[PDB]
Amino acid sequence: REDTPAGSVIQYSDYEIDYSSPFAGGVAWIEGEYLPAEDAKISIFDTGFGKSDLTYTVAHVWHGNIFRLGDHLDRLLDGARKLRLDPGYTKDELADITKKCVMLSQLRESFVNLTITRGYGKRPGERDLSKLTNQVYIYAIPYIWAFPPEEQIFGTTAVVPRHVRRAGRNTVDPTIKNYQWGDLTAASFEAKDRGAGTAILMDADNCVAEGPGFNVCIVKDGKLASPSRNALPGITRKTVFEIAGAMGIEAALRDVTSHELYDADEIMAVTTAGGVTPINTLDGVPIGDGEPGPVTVAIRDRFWALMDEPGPLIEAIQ
Amino acid sequence: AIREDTPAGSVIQYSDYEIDYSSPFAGGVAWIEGEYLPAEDAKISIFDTGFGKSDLTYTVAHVWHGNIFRLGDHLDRLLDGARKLRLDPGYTKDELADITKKCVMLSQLRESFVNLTITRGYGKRPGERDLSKLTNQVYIYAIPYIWAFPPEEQIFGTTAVVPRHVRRAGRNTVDPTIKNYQWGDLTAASFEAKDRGAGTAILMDADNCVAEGPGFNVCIVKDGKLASPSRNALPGITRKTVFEIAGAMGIEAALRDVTSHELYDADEIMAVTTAGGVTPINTLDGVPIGDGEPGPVTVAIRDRFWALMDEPGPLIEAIQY
Amino acid sequence: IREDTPAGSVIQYSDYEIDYSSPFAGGVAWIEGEYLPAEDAKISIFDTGFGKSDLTYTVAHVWHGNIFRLGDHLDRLLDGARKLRLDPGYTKDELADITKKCVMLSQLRESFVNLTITRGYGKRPGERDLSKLTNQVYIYAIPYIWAFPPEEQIFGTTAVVPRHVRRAGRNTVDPTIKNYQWGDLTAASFEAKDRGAGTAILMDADNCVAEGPGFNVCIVKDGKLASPSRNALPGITRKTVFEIAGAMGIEAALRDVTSHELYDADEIMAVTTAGGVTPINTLDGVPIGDGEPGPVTVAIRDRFWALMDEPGPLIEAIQY
Amino acid sequence: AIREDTPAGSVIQYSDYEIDYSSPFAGGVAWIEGEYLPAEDAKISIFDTGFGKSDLTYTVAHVWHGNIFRLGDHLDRLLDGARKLRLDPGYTKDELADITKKCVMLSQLRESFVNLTITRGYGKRPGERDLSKLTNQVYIYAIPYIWAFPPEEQIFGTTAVVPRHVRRAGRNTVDPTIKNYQWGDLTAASFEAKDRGAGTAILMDADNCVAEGPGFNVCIVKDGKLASPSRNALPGITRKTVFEIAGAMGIEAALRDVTSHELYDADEIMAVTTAGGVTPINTLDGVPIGDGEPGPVTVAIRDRFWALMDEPGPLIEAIQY
Repeated sequence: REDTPAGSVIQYSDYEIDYSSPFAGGVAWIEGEYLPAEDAKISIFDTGFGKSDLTYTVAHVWHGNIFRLGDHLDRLLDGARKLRLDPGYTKDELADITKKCVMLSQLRESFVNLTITRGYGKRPGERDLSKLTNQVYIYAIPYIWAFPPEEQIFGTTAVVPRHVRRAGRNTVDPTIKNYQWGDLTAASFEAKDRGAGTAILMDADNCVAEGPGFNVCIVKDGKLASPSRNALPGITRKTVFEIAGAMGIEAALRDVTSHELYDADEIMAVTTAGGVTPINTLDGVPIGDGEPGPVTVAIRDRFWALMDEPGPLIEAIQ
Repeated sequence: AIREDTPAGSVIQYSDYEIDYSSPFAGGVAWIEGEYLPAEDAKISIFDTGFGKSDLTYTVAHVWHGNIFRLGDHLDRLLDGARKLRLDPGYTKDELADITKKCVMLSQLRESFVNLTITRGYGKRPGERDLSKLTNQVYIYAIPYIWAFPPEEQIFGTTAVVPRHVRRAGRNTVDPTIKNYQWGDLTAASFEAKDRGAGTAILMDADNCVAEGPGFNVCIVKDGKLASPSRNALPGITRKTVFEIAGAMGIEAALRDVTSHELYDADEIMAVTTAGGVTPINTLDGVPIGDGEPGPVTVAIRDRFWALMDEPGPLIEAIQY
Repeated sequence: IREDTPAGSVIQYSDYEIDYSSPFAGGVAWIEGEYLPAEDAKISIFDTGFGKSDLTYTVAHVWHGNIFRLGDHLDRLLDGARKLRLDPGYTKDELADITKKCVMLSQLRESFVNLTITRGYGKRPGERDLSKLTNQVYIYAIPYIWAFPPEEQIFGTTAVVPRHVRRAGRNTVDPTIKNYQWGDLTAASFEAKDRGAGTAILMDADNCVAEGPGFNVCIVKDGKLASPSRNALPGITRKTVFEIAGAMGIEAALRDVTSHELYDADEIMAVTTAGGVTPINTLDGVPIGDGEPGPVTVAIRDRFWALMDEPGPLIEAIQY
Repeated sequence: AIREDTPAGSVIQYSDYEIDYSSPFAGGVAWIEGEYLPAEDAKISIFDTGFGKSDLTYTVAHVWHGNIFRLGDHLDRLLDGARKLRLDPGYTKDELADITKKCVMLSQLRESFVNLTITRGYGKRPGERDLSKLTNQVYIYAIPYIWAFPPEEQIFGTTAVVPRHVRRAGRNTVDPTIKNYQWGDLTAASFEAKDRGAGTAILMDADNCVAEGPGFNVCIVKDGKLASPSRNALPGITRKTVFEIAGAMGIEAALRDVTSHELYDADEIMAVTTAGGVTPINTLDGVPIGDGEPGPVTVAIRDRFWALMDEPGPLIEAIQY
């Protein structure tokens, strides 16, 4: 755990881990073996390294509840299929290994990763895709924040990069979650150099794409919009649209132009790693009053209440 | 296997020799977290952000008849990319040279694919957020020779398509001017080439200018002058060598935009990379270039390239086995 | 003027005689508030609609003496004018009245009708200050222009995806506002003609379908229709096609259509004011379906032509 | 109408002369369908596909102190672009030169903006579709001098922004390497620069490389070397002149990609164009370039460029009035 704002909707669990188990605090599952995370190593010759030839997903565990594991496995497996990767495990088999990683970890708040790689052959530097055995790697480790708890509650700041744009769907395709962060990293660097929390990247046509590890939603005239084309089909975004529909807020996946981002009444980053993050400022200009907007507060607070409501989560049997 | 067939009497012949397999380094070495290891033992932390974020750069050098080719030039390119990415190898050029050559020496390979990678690395604990807290890692390996195109295709040529569905990432995205493992577009291009029954793909950039192929630079010949893309392409050391050879032969060679029209109107196309050298491209979208057979400039430059690997000079250093 | 159309096809010109005693007979232009015979129609070389192509326009057709969806065209024309910061200085109902008088005076029952709004010119040639330019409205009704010959409307045309050209994106020369800036379209048409094809289907920056030289592209896949949403003119023919599809129980979506989905389509059609709905039989020489007009394309095209003879809100008969 | 204020003692000064208005050509001449007309009277067919399709190319030459600048180069670039578009002017270079110089003479203007346009034209029928059936048209005019930037800004400099919402059309769309009237992107950029209270816009291409501005090339100076975009930009005659001027001063000048990083980090930025020459850019996105005053290479190149309008030589030719 770490500090969250007092009385805010984000609070870690009160519990102590039994460290007599060497799995305590973090677990990896690799080449069919459960390992302490600090022991988790892969072949340097996995073409998931050499070619970043792989897809992944991340799911969070909050108050011992893993959130939308099924929706996560469905997007993982659909992406795997598109890349011609084969986990060699069923959805239900991967669910049980994931859940057992969390259980061994004893973590009630956990960042959880499933990665499917093209893998390695019998020989180092085997090139025939046909001779490479695809690898599944899973791990469960302490909760990770794209933005700190206090920014979740009080908001962060963004810039649109001067020097970077998002890779297009016809290049390094962002519609399949991948580890190819060349643009996303350069954009994070540009945001830190300019003293800003994060970056919102544009596509080739000056429509919003996404940010380094999150989707973007804007609110204008009480209506929500998130980019349809050059962005990951996020599960936090999916959750946010379900929330909005329940609240009677119109929510469209469509092209959001550069004009629309700069003219927004609210902007938010949505992601598995910390949920809903208000963006108070864009290029050093406040959005609305420069404090988290009211649709972003309502959806963020609703998001975190979901994590204690039996329904679309499952308690880890710790 | 330390060897495979090459066309009999061609300019491509592996070395005749025997590896002493009592040594456990025999046939492949990796240098990981300061330790020499048999290639097959070689593992990195899954929490290296060179995996999780492909936050790294690298170079590939080849060894042919016991000679490492242009190691100086590959360490210059590697460390300049590393500096642009704000990576620090924590080793000097001269130190990385010695560690590379000891990998080859220990492997006993006379023909070798050599990789130097520099990753952003990991922190004290897994998924460290703060970049300032990640320790950059360098990995080096020397394994048996890898061919971007088979020996047979080096001599008889390959075929190529321009993808219907794919383009090269631009320098303002995942920047191709810094060697990287971010191959999403290159893997896609390769699949589309394979589905279309072709040897390979030649990717266009956003402006319908030639970029490069999956693991190689493209050079064209038109009316006896040679050209290769300047923008959305790795500054290849093979391409640098090709330009030097053209220059010596009195052939004009230019780094400039090659338009889609220029690719399609070319008298010769060739692929050039460390991993196999100079590959003639006979056809493009099922239309013969020249006569459908390797071009005269391609052949002369390729044969000179392979002659370079046996000539005492500044481009090669003999591994002291 | 009229043209051979296939015998018994849904496309037939009117049978009628023009009175060539009137100098307006066969083609009218409305320029600087004066009605002229098409052939006398001239604009200042110094109109920045020329030297900058700083303008928007629309095209409506007249078929069997009925002008089709003039209100929709005026709405799109004026919506674009406002986004280019142009002022026609005439209301919708005024332009509607001028347009209908152009056709009446032409006596054409089958007509290509242009409305252009340019930034215009100042008191001097070469005026710099955009604010000192008087915006111009130009309107003509001339004989019917075919984006594809009547024969091709009935029996289909052939398409290529250009090797050398892409559609200008919405952040450059914006295709979502009808314009005369055809550099890409003209390039794409030359490449199609050089490759012996009927026309070109252009991609955008991301390998999504944009549109063709003067038309929207619709695909059919597994009985469902789709048409690009981003780098494409919001076509009024496309709009009719969607309305028809809806009434037929055919699902129809404005969305991204990938290069994949174009090459894998069960049907491809072009849709434009200048000739309606054209089957695309072949793409880069490969048959689409059986290489003859697809079933959904035929049903929708034949419906589209029937709309031009049915009393109702989409047509208005010209009072000759 | 024929002169406006220039800064006193500046290198930019209009000529002292009186025009005889007993000529109907005095102060503006157009040549349209083989007839000389007063500018005021110059009209084209609304059915010219140079209008309805902007299917055309053109060039602009300036006259200064009764001298027309590089008319030969302008005719070469015009005719090259017309052949690329499969336009045929129906006149030779020397015939176009004779008519151009005769427009300037009938104008009586010593300072003049001179436009040659070649259009695809019209057929016998309004709205002919077959390009084979269209008669290519030539339109030439000579009107009073036109300033992309006012004289004051030529001497004391202007301010630029990079657009937030607009990019230059690439060479594979509406090609900027062939001078054209298709200003959709450039007009939107000017409107964004005006809304942002800035002198002008410098547009980027798809790869975040500098393209050009609305009606001008961009040059940057860095560590005393000059660079100007090679790809998505008109090969400008002013830029050509600046590069010749740069070389005669011992300043290195490259046509190459200028990244977004190079533009923002420039020691000097200048706009170069036929309509007013070399304009210093003092500020980019409100950030001063150098000391926020015209740069030393900018000033030296500009002052030399205006001296070229008086020196007898191959760059200028006296109009016989």
